[PDB]
Formats: sequence, structure tokens, C-alpha cells
Amino acid sequence: AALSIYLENYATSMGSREQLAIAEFARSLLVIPNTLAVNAAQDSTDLVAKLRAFHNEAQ
Amino acid sequence: QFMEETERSLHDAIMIVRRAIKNDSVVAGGGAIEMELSKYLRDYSRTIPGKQQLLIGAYAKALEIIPRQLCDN
Amino acid sequence: KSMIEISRTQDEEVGDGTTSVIILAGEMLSVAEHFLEQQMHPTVVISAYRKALDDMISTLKKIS
Repeated sequence: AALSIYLENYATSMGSREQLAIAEFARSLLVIPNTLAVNAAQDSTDLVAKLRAFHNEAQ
Repeated sequence: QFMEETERSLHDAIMIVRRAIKNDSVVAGGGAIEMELSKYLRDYSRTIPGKQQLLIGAYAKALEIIPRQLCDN
Repeated sequence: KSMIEISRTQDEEVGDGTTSVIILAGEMLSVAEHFLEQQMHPTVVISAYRKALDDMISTLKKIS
């Protein structure tokens, strides 16, 4: 989740088409909490939204 | 045909200036605010969600489509 | 084919009750599953199947 936070700023100040490529690479990062909660028989979209909600800065 | 576009050139200045008088509270045009508001509200998608980053992210996804279309038209 | 294999399991340990092990296993997955796999929680029903086992064990000591 934090790598997705680490890359959206890295997308934002990049410039051109590469910005959208950094962001969709961060969309591939989100599947790892997603496959676990389904395997743990829980909600994936809830749990990953909990993760990013715990934050001060991206570390 | 030059005067057809010239009339609608003048008509745009009539529409925007009458609108500028009735509301002094004026921002920039061209969807310039929306791209900021796209990134502004995805920060709330970073901030708030229990599940709401799917919605506010989609909300902020649709905001940049207007200057996207204004580039695409 | 796996129903034969768990019947081979009961046969090699006992040989009896192999008729009966396949009877009980049907309605476990017949009754619970479609109500809950439309809700899709596989792991919870596994742990529910865990706690169905040991409660039966203590109840065996109650009745025997």
C-alpha cells in the first residue's frame, strides 16, 4: 500500500506518459492485500483501504 | 462563412462577460481546477477510506476527463 | 474418485464404516455451502468444520 503511495508522488512530478505508467504499476501492487483477504475469507477492498488509511508519510 | 464564426466569436464574449459580472467569484477555466481536484481528492482516497478510495478515486478519475476531452476534442 | 480415497482411508484403518463415512460427508457440503459460498468465505467454514469435530469428541465422552 505504501509503495502505491510512494509511486503516486513519483508519478506526479515525473512529467508525461510515464506518470500514467508509474500509477498503473502501483495498481499492480494492490493485488497482494487483495488475494490474501479472499484467501483469508475476508473483504479485500475493505482491508487495503484500511492500510492506506494508516499513514503519516510514505514510509 | 467568416462572419458566421465571427458572430459566434462575439457571442462567446457576450456569454462569458455577462457571467463574469453576475459572479465576481471567479476561478480559471479549462478544467485547470479539476486536475488539482483530481489529485486533491485522491489524497483523501489515501486519507479516509474504509472502502471509499474506490469511490473517491473514481470520483477523482472522472474529474480529469473534462480537460482530457478538451484535449481530445 | 476422492470419495473412494477417503473410503480407502477408512478401509485400511478399520474396514467398517466405509459405507457410513460417505453418507455424513454429503450433507456437510450440501447444506452449508451454497448459502455461504454465494457469500464466499471458504476459510471460515473450514474452521467451523474444525470446531464441529472436537465438540463431537467431548459429547462422545458424555454419552458413552
